Amino acid sequence: GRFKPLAVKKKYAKKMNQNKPVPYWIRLRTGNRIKWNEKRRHWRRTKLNY
Amino acid sequence: VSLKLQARLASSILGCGRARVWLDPNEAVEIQNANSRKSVRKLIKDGFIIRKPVKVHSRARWRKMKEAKDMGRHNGVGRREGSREARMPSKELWMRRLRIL
Amino acid sequence: VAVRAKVGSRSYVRQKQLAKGKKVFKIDCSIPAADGEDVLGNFEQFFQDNTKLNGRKGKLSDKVRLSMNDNVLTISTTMAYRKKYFKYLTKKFLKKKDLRDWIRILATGKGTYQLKYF
RNA sequence: CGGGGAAACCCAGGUGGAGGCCUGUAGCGAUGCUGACGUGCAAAUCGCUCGUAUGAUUUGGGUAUCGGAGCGAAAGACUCA
RNA sequence: GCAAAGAUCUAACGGAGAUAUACUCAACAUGCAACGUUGGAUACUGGAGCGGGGAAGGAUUUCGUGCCAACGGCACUCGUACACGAGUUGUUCGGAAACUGAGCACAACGUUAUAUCGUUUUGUUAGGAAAGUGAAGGAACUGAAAAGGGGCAACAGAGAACCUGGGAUUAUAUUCCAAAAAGAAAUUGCAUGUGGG
RNA sequence: CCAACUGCAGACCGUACUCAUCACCGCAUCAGGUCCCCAAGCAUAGAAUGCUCUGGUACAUAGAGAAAGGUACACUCAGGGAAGUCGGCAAAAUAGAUGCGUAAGUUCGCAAGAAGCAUUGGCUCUGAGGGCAAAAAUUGCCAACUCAGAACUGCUUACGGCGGGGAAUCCAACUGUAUAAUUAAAACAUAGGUUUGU
RNA sequence: GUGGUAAUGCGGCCAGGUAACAAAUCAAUCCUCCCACGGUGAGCUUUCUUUUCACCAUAAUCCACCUUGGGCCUUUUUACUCUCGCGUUGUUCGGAGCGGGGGCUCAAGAUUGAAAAAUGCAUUGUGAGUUCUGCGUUAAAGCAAAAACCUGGGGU
RNA sequence: UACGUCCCUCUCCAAACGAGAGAACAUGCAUGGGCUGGCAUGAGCGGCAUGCUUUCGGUGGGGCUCGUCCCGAGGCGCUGAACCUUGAGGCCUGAAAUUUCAUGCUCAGGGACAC
Ligand SMILES: [K+]
Ligand SMILES: [K+]
Ligand SMILES: [K+]
Ligand SMILES: [Mg+2]
Ligand SMILES: [Mg+2]
Ligand SMILES: [Mg+2]
Ligand SMILES: [Mg+2]
Ligand SMILES: [Mg+2]
Ligand SMILES: [Mg+2]
Ligand SMILES: [Mg+2]
Ligand SMILES: [Mg+2]
Ligand SMILES: [Mg+2]
Ligand SMILES: [Mg+2]
Ligand SMILES: [Mg+2]
Ligand SMILES: [Mg+2]
Ligand SMILES: [Mg+2]
Ligand SMILES: [Mg+2]
Ligand SMILES: [Mg+2]
Ligand SMILES: [Mg+2]
Ligand SMILES: [Mg+2]
Ligand SMILES: [Mg+2]
Ligand SMILES: [Mg+2]
Ligand SMILES: [Mg+2]
Ligand SMILES: [Mg+2]
Ligand SMILES: [Mg+2]
Ligand SMILES: [Mg+2]
Ligand SMILES: [Mg+2]
Ligand SMILES: [Mg+2]
Ligand SMILES: [Mg+2]
Ligand SMILES: [Mg+2]
Ligand SMILES: [Mg+2]
Ligand SMILES: [Mg+2]
Ligand SMILES: [Mg+2]
Ligand SMILES: [Mg+2]
Ligand SMILES: [Mg+2]
Ligand SMILES: [Mg+2]
Ligand SMILES: [Mg+2]
Ligand SMILES: [Mg+2]
Ligand SMILES: [Mg+2]
Ligand code: NA
Ligand code: NA
Ligand code: NA
Ligand code: NA
Ligand code: NA
Repeated sequence: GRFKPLAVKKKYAKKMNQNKPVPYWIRLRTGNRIKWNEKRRHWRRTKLNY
Repeated sequence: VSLKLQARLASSILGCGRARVWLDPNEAVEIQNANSRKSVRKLIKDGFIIRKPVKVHSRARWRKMKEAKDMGRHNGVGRREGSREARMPSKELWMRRLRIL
Repeated sequence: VAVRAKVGSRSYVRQKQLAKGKKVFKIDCSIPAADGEDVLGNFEQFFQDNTKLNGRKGKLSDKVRLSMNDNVLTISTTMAYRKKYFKYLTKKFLKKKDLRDWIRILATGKGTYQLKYF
């Protein structure tokens, strides 16, 4: 709904900002072990419940 | 070729449901070129998009039946389903008559 | 309403009449005749026959007068007629002649009509 | 308000809308089919049928009382399957 | 087995999704089945709505473009999927500043080996000295009277000055619009003049 | 002095979208559950039920297609009519409105819609029931539907929706409550009565 | 400060008031629906159809000031003399002042105009719903409070 | 190699699907017509008239206008009419008939086995 405390809104904003895939140049690096973000979140799979 | 965006914008602009918005089956490139509300307004001005009239719900049958009822038809014993007080409350008749007197 | 209606009374209907009569309705056929007609006489005959007065087709008396002056058509009556009625009669005419798909009719002003094209 | 009556009072017709009153929606329940389903739509649901529906009624939010305990119109019911 | 909630049909367009062929073979009998959009047809919801808005809950699912590996228990050219790029505008709307309620419990005091316990609105804390400033009077320094400390708890109670038009969006709007504010108001807090009796 | 102007300034946070047969909870886009506002036309007593303009939708895997045997918010059935069965379970049946009529029993309130009998269509008419104005017991204009009564004319008894009824026995006075997920009852509650402590 | 016989009109502290409150009935504001009439557009038109469908709108905030209902003033008050009168659909009311005449006041609406056509879309009358509002029975049930604000009583 | 068989196709005495009975340019199929049957008198129009029937016969309780012409359930006439009649699949193109069937579609069947 409309209401949320600004702090909850900021936590949700940070979670949105984190829900991004890995840049590919990260995969080109010398000792790289990461290929997928593995902490990706879909709003329908798992809840944050803020 | 999907004209969903243009149909949505036209429904918003014309103030009507989707069923009354008419998108010319010919002239589909010209409609697809319209990505803004301004260009959809221009399509509406050129006749490419038209608000269609509402469907007819006619009261003519009911008016004819109302004339018949006013002459006194269709209101006999076999016709009435509610109680007499439901059809004509006794309190309303009493209030009318006492106010008259 | 005040008096109960009868079916026999529906047999003959009487049309209300105004105070200062000679009310005029004009159709303007300038545009269709400007194009390529002997159809103004057709329209006048149609209005002389198929116009209803007191519920009867024809027999207008002095009350309803139809004249065709200068490529248009004037209708002058002392009865409470609606303009939409003569528009309805015109649309029936154009539905007979097959012109209705081509000739349209609009209120060019207060009391008059005009035949336009598409 | 009409009629009787010595009186006390009696006999009518209207008005008015009372009730943990009745029929019946929504709502709140859940009688029967011992129906459906019974590796289900569902770890209790579905259909028809059924109880009640101005009240000791139903419901949102807030608030108070718990594990040797709380709460209970009392079924050892319920206290996040 | 994928059977409740009645249902789709037709053409054109789009699409790799076709009218897809060894010989013979005119076409049937050798490329089936399925798509999204628009138009038309047919039907359903039937205002206690597969309508239009809110709380709780969710938190980008919204919007545009693109793309169909996986996911949408059939399918997809489609998607609440995936990728990229955007989007939420307030003196007056809701809250808070700023009310009280059922209640809560900081302080105080008491208790407890232990405060992580109790009391704390039946006008009201605490053996309990809990008030810190209107004034004056010669610019901020001094001080009367006033009994019962400080908070919190309602986004449906109390309270609260704005509302129409817009050709104004891809998506927000009683929030945006620019001097002809499309405009019309109301209301705070300070200051400036006119006038007062 | 301060009551009408006028001048400047009006800070913070929320605001997308959803609110559900796909956006919440139920491991899931689950026939379950989830508070509030606006709520149209005709039939009709109507927020019953059926159909419809506006808005919304054609989304639920589909195509072909008379095996048996199923399930059904699907029917019918000669003659008999509960002989079936533990038991009329299921189904059938009754039905609206109006007039008439209505027993035992009774706490006088009821029992009662007791039971029963009859009528309702369609058309064409007639009567009654009003408001405004200038023996006004009259003169004009006018609106909303109802109820009653006739003549004529039909029925294949024909949408939906809508009690079956009676005579008794046991128990509990009654309305309520109650084993979420096998028990709704005669159990609990209840008013009323009695006792106890103070 | 001031006018009206009056109802009432106008330019520290103390005590009241608003906030502030269950139900029904009957009238109802907007608004919704319907009907009548009249415009504008559309649809049907083999045949009929003076037809069928759609539309005809006016926000806040201000100025002026034609009804309904409540409270009240003043005046007549042999008003209730032996059937008192007034009034509701309804359970009433009156010398503790009914009714009539003339006024004061409050609450709902009207009407006039400013806004406002410069906007909007392609019209002016009736009947049914509708609780804003008006009218200030169950009870061994009698149906919150405070801030803030308002007015007076005293005093400057 | 050849006869041939099956699938595609068509019919229905068969039939859940296989299988069966059949046909293979065949009145085979399609559409008409007639028959046989079902229902019960269509739409439209009209009231002594250019209508119906073969000289006959031709409404309506009421109601409304100015004797006429209008509204009016229902009735009468044209009219045992209109419609339906083979389809999960009636008859007739081969007895006779006041009539007893007419038309048109097919234009080298295709495929696989036999091999
Ligand atoms: K969870
Ligand atoms: K079948
Ligand atoms: K059947
Ligand atoms: Mg949250
Ligand atoms: Mg009564
Ligand atoms: Mg009851
Ligand atoms: Mg069972
Ligand atoms: Mg036990
Ligand atoms: Mg299977
Ligand atoms: Mg429908
Ligand atoms: Mg809804
Ligand atoms: Mg799939
Ligand atoms: Mg995503
Ligand atoms: Mg408190
Ligand atoms: Mg608070
Ligand atoms: Mg606010
Ligand atoms: Mg929004
Ligand atoms: Mg909702
Ligand atoms: Mg209904
Ligand atoms: Mg309903
Ligand atoms: Mg679905
Ligand atoms: Mg399914
Ligand atoms: Mg039988
Ligand atoms: Mg029988
Ligand atoms: Mg037996
Ligand atoms: Mg036996
Ligand atoms: Mg039974
Ligand atoms: Mg008796
Ligand atoms: Mg009995
Ligand atoms: Mg009876
Ligand atoms: Mg009992
Ligand atoms: Mg008991
Ligand atoms: Mg007993
Ligand atoms: Mg009860
Ligand atoms: Mg009970
Ligand atoms: Mg149980
Ligand atoms: Mg008991
Ligand atoms: Mg077959
Ligand atoms: Mg022969
Ligand atoms: Na919400
Ligand atoms: Na009944
Ligand atoms: Na299936
Ligand atoms: Na983003
Ligand atoms: Na669901």
